[PDB]
Amino acid sequence: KTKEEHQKEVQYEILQKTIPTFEPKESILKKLEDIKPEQAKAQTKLFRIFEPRQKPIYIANGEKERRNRIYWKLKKDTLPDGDYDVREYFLNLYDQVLTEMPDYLLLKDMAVENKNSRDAGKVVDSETASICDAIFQDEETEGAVARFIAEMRQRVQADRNVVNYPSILHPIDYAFNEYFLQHQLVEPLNNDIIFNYIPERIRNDVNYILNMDRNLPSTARYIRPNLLQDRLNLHDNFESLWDTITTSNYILARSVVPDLKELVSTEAQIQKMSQDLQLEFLTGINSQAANDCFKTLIAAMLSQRTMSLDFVTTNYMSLISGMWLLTVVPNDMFIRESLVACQLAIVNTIIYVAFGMQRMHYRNGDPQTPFQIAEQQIQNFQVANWLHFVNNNYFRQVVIDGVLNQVLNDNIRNGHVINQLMEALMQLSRQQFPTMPVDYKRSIQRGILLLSNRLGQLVDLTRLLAYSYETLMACVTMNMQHVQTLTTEKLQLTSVTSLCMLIGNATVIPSPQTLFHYYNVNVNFHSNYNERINDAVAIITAANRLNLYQKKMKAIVEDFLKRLHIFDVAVAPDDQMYRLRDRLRLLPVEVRRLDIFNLILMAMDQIERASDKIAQGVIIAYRDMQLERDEMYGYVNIARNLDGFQQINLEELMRTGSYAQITNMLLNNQPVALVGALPFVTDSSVISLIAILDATVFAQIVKLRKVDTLKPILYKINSDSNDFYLVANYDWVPISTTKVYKQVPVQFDFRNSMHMLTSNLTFTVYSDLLAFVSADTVEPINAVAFDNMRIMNEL
Amino acid sequence: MDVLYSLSKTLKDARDKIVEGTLYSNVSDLIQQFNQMIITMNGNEFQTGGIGNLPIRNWNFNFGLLGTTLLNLDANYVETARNTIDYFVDFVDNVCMDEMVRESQRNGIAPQSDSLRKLSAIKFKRINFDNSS
Repeated sequence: KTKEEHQKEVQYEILQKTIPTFEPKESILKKLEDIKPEQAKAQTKLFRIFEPRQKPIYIANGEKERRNRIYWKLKKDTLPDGDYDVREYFLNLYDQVLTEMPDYLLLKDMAVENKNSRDAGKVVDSETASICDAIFQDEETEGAVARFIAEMRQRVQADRNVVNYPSILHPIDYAFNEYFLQHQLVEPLNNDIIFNYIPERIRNDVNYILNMDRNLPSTARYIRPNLLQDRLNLHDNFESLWDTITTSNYILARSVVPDLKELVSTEAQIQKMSQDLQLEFLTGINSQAANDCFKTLIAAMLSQRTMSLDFVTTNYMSLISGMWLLTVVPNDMFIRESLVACQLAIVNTIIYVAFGMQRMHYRNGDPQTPFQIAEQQIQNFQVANWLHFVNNNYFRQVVIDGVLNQVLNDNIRNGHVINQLMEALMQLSRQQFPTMPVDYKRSIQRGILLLSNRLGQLVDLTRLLAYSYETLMACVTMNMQHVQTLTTEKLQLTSVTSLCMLIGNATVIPSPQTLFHYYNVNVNFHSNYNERINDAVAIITAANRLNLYQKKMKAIVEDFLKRLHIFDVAVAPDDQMYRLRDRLRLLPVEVRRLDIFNLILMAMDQIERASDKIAQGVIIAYRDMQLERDEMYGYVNIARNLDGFQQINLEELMRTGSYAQITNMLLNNQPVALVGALPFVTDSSVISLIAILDATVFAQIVKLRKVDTLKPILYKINSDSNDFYLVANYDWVPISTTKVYKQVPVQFDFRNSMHMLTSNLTFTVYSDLLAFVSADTVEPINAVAFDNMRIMNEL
Repeated sequence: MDVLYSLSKTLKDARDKIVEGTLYSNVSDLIQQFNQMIITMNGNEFQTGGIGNLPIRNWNFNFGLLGTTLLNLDANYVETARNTIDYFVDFVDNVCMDEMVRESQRNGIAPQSDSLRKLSAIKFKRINFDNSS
């Protein structure tokens, strides 16, 4: 027996090590509750990638110009070597922008005074103020620009709740900030929005009195949750994840189900049951078990957790209770094996025996259940009609407010089928029971009468259970998809018996605060689910668009599952992880994330070119090429385009590992342009130029079969070069075989950088959205069900 | 009829818009529609013809969804799409001919061919796209 328990434990462990449910399934409640709405983020400073840097310039003859000028330079120049590394850097930048993307902006917070203003002007950022001061003071500024910086003014229209502030931003920075300003997530909030946010069924229920006792100012905002129904269909072919989801929802529902009050006296009921049963059974009957069964039934129905039935076939009292269980709870809520076991026990120990029929030889896997067979094999109207109702009693699927719901039959919602159940039980109690020993027959039929004589109490129990299920289901936001789960919740027929034999007369309904808490938890989980889907899809799509082929989407899927917070990611099976990746790869990207990605993808070329620690490639050209003359440096080997040279992609060369072509070209001195993000050595040495030191850096490629150590040489010959007398005092044309493919920085233009940013003057963003709803509950005694009659009417 | 029109419209857009080198943003919505069509039509069997000299034809659908993980379409993507498009176009052609060659004294507005009656089911409503014509 202990060996059998060990074997069952090891097999169940083999099964459970593939279900990502957390070890003690009580901590799931804490995890779900801790899931919170994403806090609205306010921008503290304008998003900037570039800043105006003052740099020296040189005359065409290579001499310093005594007049520095202002260019655009990256605020943080950290671009790496290699095209793949650059694209990875831009993926990381996209992720950072997504993380820090504001949900609303109030430019008045960022506004600062303009020192040189004649009209008490303000600018939108401290960086803007500093740049304006620098340009105002510098001597190369146009008089028009100076007078404009002095005269420029903001405009604060409180009557319209608007503010315009001048700003100075790079075009890319302005694109980012303008997108943030124009696409804020906040929306106006009113009592109408709060009222509609209250679930409709709760609003129409007469048991809850809801009032809007709070005043919402016009400048009140909120960020509405993203409650789009699940796009991954985790109920289709995701058995492990669906099992975990149903378990978590079951735990939450258990937390929110109310506790029964003033049950029948346990001692008195036990004494009467023992007297009636005359056991020449009563174990497990108590208030704890009754409450546990109530919560288990309601929560299992709410979460669609499959529940298995645990019982002893000898306990015909437990079978009697199970009759009511099957009458009131739809049959698809139980694992098929447990349902057929309970039904076969019931028929072959009560019903066929009472009617004198031969015990049924039920064949497992039969499309029909034992009750479906018995219904057409039994000629008694009461029993047959009860069996018919049980057989065709299932959940009915309805879409309410865009959410799929599993609805009950109106007969059990109002509790009328209990009357048919008691008709069947009374017939069985007065049945003859041919050939059965008389004392056992009497015990069975008195046990039947025990439940039959509770007709009113069981009607009250059924309609109370139905009402609490309806009210708690009005607070569910995701579709109530019904699936047969891997692991089932065990339900004790002894607990069902205790509930049936101890249910009293007091109506217990969810408190309005409990309903609002359940609804808030469901909404928070749903919105987190959708937002993490959006994050995962955005990252996967960005990686595929940037061609990060060495990117494992399993990491993204693991982060997705981890941030869902209810999954033990280490346990999810591998095929399901890859199915999840495949289904995420197919979803369209959310609009805000996609627009930000479009900004980054269109401006990443320019950002990389603006970088200072890397070049775009090196032309070798094996011939005397005159050094070009540039403002940024007297003489340089700057190539502004690779036209006329065969290109070898360094990234592809490195990936493929075959250096035959590049080796042949470097051996035979064939002009070629190596393309790729490379770091260069800046050399201000005329003698180094004469020594032809820029052509001695490619042999390592042939020697090592690697191109990550390639480091071209960029000559920078100026007046501040320590050898410029060689250029100045002799009649020669400086020349270098190699050229570096690099871009000159973008020059700072005040007119093209000065913008006007507009936003709202002020508003308050709320999050609870239900603290404004004051909800009271009618006195529980006179609380009516859906049919406008008291839920418990046996008082 | 609406579903058949949607199939034809989706195929025409696939042939027009799914071309080599096109930006994926130029096709993304059409690709979602096309994958919806493939999902809906997979696993169904159709039969057309048998009236007059119109040959009997049997149509089976088992196709993979078109990808959604490229920046610009390349030859691979176009080649993968073209075979599916050709089979679907032939299917639509034969369904249309089979429906055109039929008539009824009573309820002439109703679909007459087996393929179009099948398409009139509720499972096929997921492909409607846009009834512009």
